[PDB]
Amino acid sequence: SRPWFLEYCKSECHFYNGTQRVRLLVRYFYNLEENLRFDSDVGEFRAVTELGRPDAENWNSQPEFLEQKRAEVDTVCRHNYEIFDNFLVPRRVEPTVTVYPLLVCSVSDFYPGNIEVRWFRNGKEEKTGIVSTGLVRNGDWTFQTLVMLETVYTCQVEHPSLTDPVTVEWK
Amino acid sequence: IKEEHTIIQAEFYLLPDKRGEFMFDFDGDEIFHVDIEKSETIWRLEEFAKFASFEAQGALANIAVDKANLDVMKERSNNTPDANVAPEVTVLSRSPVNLGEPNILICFIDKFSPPVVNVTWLRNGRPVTEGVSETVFLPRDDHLFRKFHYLTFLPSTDDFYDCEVDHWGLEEPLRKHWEF
Amino acid sequence: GDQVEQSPSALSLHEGTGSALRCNFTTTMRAVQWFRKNSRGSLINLFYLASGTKENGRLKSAFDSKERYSTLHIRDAQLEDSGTYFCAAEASNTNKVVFGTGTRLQVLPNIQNPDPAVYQLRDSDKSVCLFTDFDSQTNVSQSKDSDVYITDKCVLDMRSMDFKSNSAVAWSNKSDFACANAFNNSIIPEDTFFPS
Amino acid sequence: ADGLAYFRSSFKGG
Amino acid sequence: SGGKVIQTPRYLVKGQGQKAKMRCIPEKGHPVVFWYQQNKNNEFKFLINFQNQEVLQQIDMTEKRFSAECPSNSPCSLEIQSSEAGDSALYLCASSLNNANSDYTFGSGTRLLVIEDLKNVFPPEVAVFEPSEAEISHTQKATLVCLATGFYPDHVELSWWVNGKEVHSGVCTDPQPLKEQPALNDSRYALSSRLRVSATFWQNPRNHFRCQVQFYGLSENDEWTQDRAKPVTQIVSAEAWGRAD
Ligand SMILES: *[C@@H]1O[C@H](CO)[C@@H](O)[C@H](O)[C@H]1NC(C)=O
Ligand SMILES: *[C@@H]1O[C@H](CO)[C@@H](O)[C@H](O)[C@H]1NC(C)=O
Repeated sequence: SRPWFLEYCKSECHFYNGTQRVRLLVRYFYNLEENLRFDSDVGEFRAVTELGRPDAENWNSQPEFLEQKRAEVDTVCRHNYEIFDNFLVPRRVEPTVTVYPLLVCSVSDFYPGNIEVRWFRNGKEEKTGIVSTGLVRNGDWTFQTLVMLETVYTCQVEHPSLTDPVTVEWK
Repeated sequence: IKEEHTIIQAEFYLLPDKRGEFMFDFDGDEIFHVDIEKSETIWRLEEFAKFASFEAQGALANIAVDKANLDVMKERSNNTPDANVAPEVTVLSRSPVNLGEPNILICFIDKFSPPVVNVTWLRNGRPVTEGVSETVFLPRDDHLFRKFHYLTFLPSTDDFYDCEVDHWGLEEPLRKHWEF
Repeated sequence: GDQVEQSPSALSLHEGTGSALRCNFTTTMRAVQWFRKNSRGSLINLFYLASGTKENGRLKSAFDSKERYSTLHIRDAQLEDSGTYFCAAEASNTNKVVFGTGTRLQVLPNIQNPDPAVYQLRDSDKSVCLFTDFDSQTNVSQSKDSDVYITDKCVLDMRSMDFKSNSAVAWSNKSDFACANAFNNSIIPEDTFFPS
Repeated sequence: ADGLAYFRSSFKGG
Repeated sequence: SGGKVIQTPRYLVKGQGQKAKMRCIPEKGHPVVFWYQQNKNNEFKFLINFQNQEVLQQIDMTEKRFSAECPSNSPCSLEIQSSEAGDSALYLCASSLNNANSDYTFGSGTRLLVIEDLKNVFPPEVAVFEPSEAEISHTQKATLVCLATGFYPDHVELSWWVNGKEVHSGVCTDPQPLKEQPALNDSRYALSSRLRVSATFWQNPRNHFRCQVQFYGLSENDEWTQDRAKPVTQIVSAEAWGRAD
């Protein structure tokens, strides 16, 4: 077949409850295999596969290097969060809810993905016979989803961009 | 009232394709990427550029090191076994489809590796070149990659579209269908 | 113009006192480094800080990534602490190390027993004049007429005997030159001992 | 125009 | 070696248009090398950096005016093709271990001076002055004074040697050598130094004192068509023996 060679590296900044609790997870890949890790919660490099052992031993012998990396939880991660808290984090896009014939609830064009959709027939939440497509990421910072009810009639949509819940109803 | 988020810096260099890629991800979406050849930062939404800056040659420099590292890993690994994870392809519309009302088709290629595919849009079985958009290779939770292809179109009951994706892990080019 | 704000510019410390240096950053730095350049000496590496504080003998260094500063503290100032101090750090949003503007530190010795005196020394037949044993409050001023030379003051340390002394040297070829009128250009201690 | 920070790639070797 | 960076030469004087090559030995095991040019205002000018033999970055000036290489198992080098007055500065070499780090360790640095005329170069006159007898009676201590005069440029390093051993305790050398003639340029320099030891030690005639001055001037390859001796790099000394009462 066709031989290929990949050197892949992801540096993950994890934010639990804003900049209160933050961990850095740097992951080195070779083709299909994760071989090296730097977990800020561990503070040293750790080999995932034998292939990554040399890098791990090499870098862990460098204190001033490790010292810098552990600090990247502040110098890189929280640094960036401060910036992104101005436009990305608070970004809100109001959903567009549509109903058409099984009854479909089409919730489209919204951000963030935090969304709740319920079906009310005669004012009670039909907590059965619900077929959902799940959350769908359009890849352009917009989401969409189809929540369906299998009965032979109004759906409600709650979202962080809505001061008051959005309701639609069918005849 | 708990703000819980993730920021990823994803970068790679690929052989034998001899291309590298550099980008930032926020909670599953691309923030930007850097055109390594052209040396310029490309913000996923144009509106982002009003808030942030990224020094482009920073990304160039990294890829150079990543290039070099690739050689080291190659000589290091006794046997590099070719293996592929085949993509899973999905076609759907960005918005609910209304006749005569302009829209976008999304070709969502997911869960694959290596980061190299051939993707082709098909109006009525014939390739389309106008109104097509593409996204760099996006990161996941795992070792696999993710990609988006977009097509702008006017809905009508006469036209039917297809997205055809070829990847080194597929026996037969995967073709995913969509019509009114 | 594209350097780090380092204060103070200059600093004079009495032997055994202390003070602090401070670098102010215009952005998040990835880590900070501190250097001292001696007298005709090389650049001496003092600290590497990525966070928190580090203390090395009579030196303590601090780095606050968020508050965008770093400080170097000198305590119990000694003679050898004299020199020029630099900070150097690279921004987290670039690839480039940038340096501080620098701090020139002069440490004045404690003269317990001042004995201001001027001696004349013969060639091992030229002759030179030596102002010595004065206290650090005395300033040595340059000789005027172009035929006499006077050097700035200097501190020597006989480590074996725990004794330090200030001293300045003057010399000339002109026949009107005597040690009595050598250091007339300067305001010398009133009780300066003049032999011969 | 606030400048985002990034992780710098380190050469692998010995 | 290490942990130390060896830059040679300590000083260097070249005529306008001549080549100025300077060398640097990075710390043992250190792949990262930087060249900085520091001016009179303590500003650090980036020139070029290497990772081993490969150049990661350099400026337009180093590309056009300088030539540098860091050969395997060989001293790193930076060479100016045609020196001009503007190239007079301190050139610093700093080595690192990890390209993604700070923790530079700087070398001693090479002081380069570029001048129009090399006929202005003079070696230093060295003279040692014996301790005053007044000081011995008054203080029970003995101060020797060394004077180096009439050298140019101000590129010298003074040392005191007692009985064949270099000493540092009780020594004081001027911070900056003074111009022998402040008015006029290309003026020759003067430098003083003192060595104080106890009176009883000076009065032992078996003790040998030597003032040694290293001058950094021309090299053997440089041409010299003047009557006076060729002002090359050389050691100039003056000494004195211990003296009883
Ligand atoms: C999360 O942090 C915020 C402040 O940043 C605080 O008000 C809140 O109580 C925290 N939540 C938890 C579960 O600790
Ligand atoms: C894409 O097509 C070219 C030829 O058109 C082929 O050589 C290459 O292998 C294809 N890529 C994949 C991933 O199959």
